[PDB]
Amino acid sequence: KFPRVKNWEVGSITYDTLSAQAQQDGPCTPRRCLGSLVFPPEQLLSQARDFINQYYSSIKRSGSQAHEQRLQEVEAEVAATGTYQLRESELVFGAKQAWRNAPRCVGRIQWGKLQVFDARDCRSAQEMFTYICNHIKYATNRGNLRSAITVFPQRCPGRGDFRIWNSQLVRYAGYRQQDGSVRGDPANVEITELCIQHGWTPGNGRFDVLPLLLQAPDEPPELFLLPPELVLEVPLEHPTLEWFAALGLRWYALPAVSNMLLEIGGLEFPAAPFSGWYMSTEIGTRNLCDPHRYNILEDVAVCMDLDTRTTSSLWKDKAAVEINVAVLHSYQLAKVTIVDHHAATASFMKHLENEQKARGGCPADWAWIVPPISGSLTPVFHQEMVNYFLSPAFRYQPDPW
Amino acid sequence: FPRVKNWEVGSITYDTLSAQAQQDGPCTPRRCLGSLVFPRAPEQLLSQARDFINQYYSSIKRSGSQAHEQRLQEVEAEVAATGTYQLRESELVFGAKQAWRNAPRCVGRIQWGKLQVFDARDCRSAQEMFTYICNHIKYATNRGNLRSAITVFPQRCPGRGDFRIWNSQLVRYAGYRQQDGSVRGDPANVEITELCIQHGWTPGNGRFDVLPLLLQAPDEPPELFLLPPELVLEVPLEHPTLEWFAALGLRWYALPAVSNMLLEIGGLEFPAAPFSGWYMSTEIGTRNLCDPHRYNILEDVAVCMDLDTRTTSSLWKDKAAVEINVAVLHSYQLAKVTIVDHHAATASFMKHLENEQKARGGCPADWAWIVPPISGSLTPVFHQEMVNYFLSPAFRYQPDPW
Ligand code: HEM
Ligand code: HEM
Ligand SMILES: Cc1cc(N)nc(CCc2cc(CCN)cc(F)c2F)c1
Ligand SMILES: Cc1cc(N)nc(CCc2cc(CCN)cc(F)c2F)c1
Ligand SMILES: C[C@H](O)[C@H](O)[C@H]1CNc2nc(N)[nH]c(=O)c2N1
Ligand SMILES: C[C@H](O)[C@H](O)[C@H]1CNc2nc(N)[nH]c(=O)c2N1
Ligand SMILES: [Cl-]
Ligand SMILES: [Cl-]
Ligand SMILES: [Gd]
Ligand SMILES: [Gd]
Ligand SMILES: [Zn+2]
Repeated sequence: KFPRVKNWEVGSITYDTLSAQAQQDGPCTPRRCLGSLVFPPEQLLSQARDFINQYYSSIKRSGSQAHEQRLQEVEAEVAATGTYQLRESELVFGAKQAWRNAPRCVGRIQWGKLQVFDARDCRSAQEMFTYICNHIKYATNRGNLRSAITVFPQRCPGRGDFRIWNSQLVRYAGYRQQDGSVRGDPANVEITELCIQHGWTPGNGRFDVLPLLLQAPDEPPELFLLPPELVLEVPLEHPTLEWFAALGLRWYALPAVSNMLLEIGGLEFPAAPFSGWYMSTEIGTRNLCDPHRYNILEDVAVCMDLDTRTTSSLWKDKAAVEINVAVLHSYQLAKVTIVDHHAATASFMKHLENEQKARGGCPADWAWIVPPISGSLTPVFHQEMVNYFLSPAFRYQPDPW
Repeated sequence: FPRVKNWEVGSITYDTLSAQAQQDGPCTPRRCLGSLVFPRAPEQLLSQARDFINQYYSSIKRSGSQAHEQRLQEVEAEVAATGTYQLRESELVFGAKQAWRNAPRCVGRIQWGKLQVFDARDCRSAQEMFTYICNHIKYATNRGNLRSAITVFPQRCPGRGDFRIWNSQLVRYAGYRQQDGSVRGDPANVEITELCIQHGWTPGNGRFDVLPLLLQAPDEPPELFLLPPELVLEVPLEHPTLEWFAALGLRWYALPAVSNMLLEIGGLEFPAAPFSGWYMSTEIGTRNLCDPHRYNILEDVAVCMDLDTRTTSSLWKDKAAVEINVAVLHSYQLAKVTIVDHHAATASFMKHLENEQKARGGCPADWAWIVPPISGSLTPVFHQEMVNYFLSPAFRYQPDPW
């Protein structure tokens, strides 16, 4: 009843004992597997107990002293208020642990080096904006990116909620026309039309950095223009394909997810923007080449004079590899931290070994860990993985409308 | 009723067919084991049989008809009398085709209805088994115009051993454990190679030595059978523009013919039912040739291409891999051997999914096996969510009979 997990490259076997702790249930049954699907009062005490018990085992402080103490304060805090506040070190530990537990994240070898800004004493979107702006400039750090999460006030009943309406802190606009097709990023068409609805002058171009829509409790969202010198971007060029620069492609330096809901010890923070640095395939494969994204694949292939007339020339494969090469090269020349999918997945294999010794396994979503190009050329492809929900966690949440 | 989105188009369907998944796999609400390579009594034989006959009679527009209950009645009487029952031939052809239709890890299922079923259930020995097999290889190879085929050897039955083909495929390359602990040839085939040797095969010492067949008649030791070289159509590998690539000496064979899986139809088990189609180029170019635990040529090709193999950010692995795949497609087209690239194959599979959504209300699909091992998000199946489940009839894995 402890899943046997095999690696088919080496032949090594481990058992995932950690899967036994799975709190929230995922989408699969003995009947059918939905692993490939993207989006599958005082029990607050039970989650808060366990998280505090985690915290203290993590500091070699199980069964002693402040463990028992802090158990009481949360007991009394919830008893009196129907909720509780996290000790600063726990909000930090919960942030680091939710990252550690993100099955779909391949960069979790870095989970232990995360900078937590505590924005829990926030009030008004004007405040978030400078909280977000500090994060952005801290995380960006002139291109030497540093993992950062800003945690805005936890949710409480009767009162509203802090939300960033954008999926990320940096998003490119997407506009329809007298023919429907999108100039710019089609993934952001909707938040782009929202930003315009809330009175933003639309740009003309394919890489217009959207403005932020920030939402203090029970107040309508407020447009915020991001300081352009705060938004570090990388114009894309290719080392040997001199014409690639002429395609005018750019991406931003900072992958900063601003629509997910941090959950620690039963507390839900609907606004907790976390950021790290990009793996190159995210930009060069998914963002630029997905058919419903910038969809530049055939354009690059035209410019490389590839045989787009037959699938078997592998023109798609060839052009995609060069786009990724241009992403990597451009980011490295701009001295912006980026990691290629080979380095990233090799570090994740190291992570799995760490976690096997540390916690006896690791929740990992195979479909999202394996890169979107050259999958079987990365060692994670040949690694069986167990996917399950551990707490604390980053969770998906409804669009705040 | 699982809702299933296509992220490239925005499509949404609900897989009503998953509710019919009888046998059960490895996942729970607690944890997903989707990525596991090997997930997994007269009355129960009766209900599998009953369901399959229901299926067969559905397919012939005769559900609930006279002949339907007669067959139901017949099967129960025969399970009562013999403990088992015999498929009619039209049922066997249907069950072989459904088994393919139901195989969740087959991206080539658009072709599931075009399948040549050879009825070898009268097979009597290993020697007759070999002859049926040679004719399978001959028919399917078809001088490089490959045709999908399956040969069904006698079903498992009380009193007698199983027919087994010990080889995992009809065409395998020898893998010799070396002097210095390495492998010469295909490392995936060390075990079967060792077995062949033990059973009297005089080994070679090349990298592409075609294996003899170990063929097991019931209650018999396996028997060694060499394949006539002229029956085994191979493809020397060259690259359309890298001319040094032909000097690698690389080959692959034309016919992918899986021979160690069990065919299950209405509760009956055929532990020997080899089946064959044609390759997708990634199976050869990416997996067979570049897997570190296989031929592992990626670095030697990238070195020959003068790629910068000292840094991973140069994407030398991706680049060498793509030209190995190019080489495979070119070489098979040049040799006039049927081959489908992963873009064509995944696009035809998208049509399979649509046909299957109209026909049955969904399609069992193992996303991690359907999505090709290079250029995954470049193919449409990447952005298609899928519901993986087990339908019968089915091809199942089975333990190696040694
Ligand atoms: C520092 C380097 C990091 C790298 C290279 C990295 C890489 C990735 C990649 C490639 C994904 C794929 C999921 C997708 O494409 O949507 C992912 C998912 C994810 N990562 Fe990481 N990440 C990093 C840092 C972080 C940090 C700091 C956090 C949180 C504290 C985090 C939390 C997550 C979460 C929640 C997901 C799932 C998001 C989703 O499924 O949409 N990551 N990561
Ligand atoms: C005609 C062209 C065909 C194509 C292009 C094709 C393609 C594929 C591919 C690429 C895989 C994954 C293989 C792997 O990585 O292990 C696969 C799996 C499979 N195919 Fe098909 N196939 C074809 C014909 C057939 C036929 C005729 C049958 C049976 C009647 C069949 C049954 C299966 C089964 C059972 C699997 C899963 C077994 C396994 O791969 O572990 N296929 N197919
Ligand atoms: C911190 C971080 C670093 C990184 N390198 N990458 C990510 C994932 C970014 C992301 C992308 C998409 C696009 C569709 N997958 C959806 C998300 F929800 C999401 F968080 C997050
Ligand atoms: C009929 C058929 C056609 C085709 N084009 N391909 C196959 C798959 C061959 C195969 C390969 C491997 C290697 C590891 N995946 C394991 C299997 F179980 C298997 F059946 C079968
Ligand atoms: C349907 C399929 O599961 C979906 O497209 C997933 C697959 N794997 C992924 N992996 C990453 N990293 N990002 C994604 O958006 C997806 N999409
Ligand atoms: C461990 C992992 O499941 C394993 O490497 C799988 C992944 N997906 C695959 N998909 C296909 N088509 N063929 C394979 O051999 C594999 N191998
Ligand atoms: Cl992104
Ligand atoms: Cl193969
Ligand atoms: Gd030109
Ligand atoms: Gd040349
Ligand atoms: Zn599952």
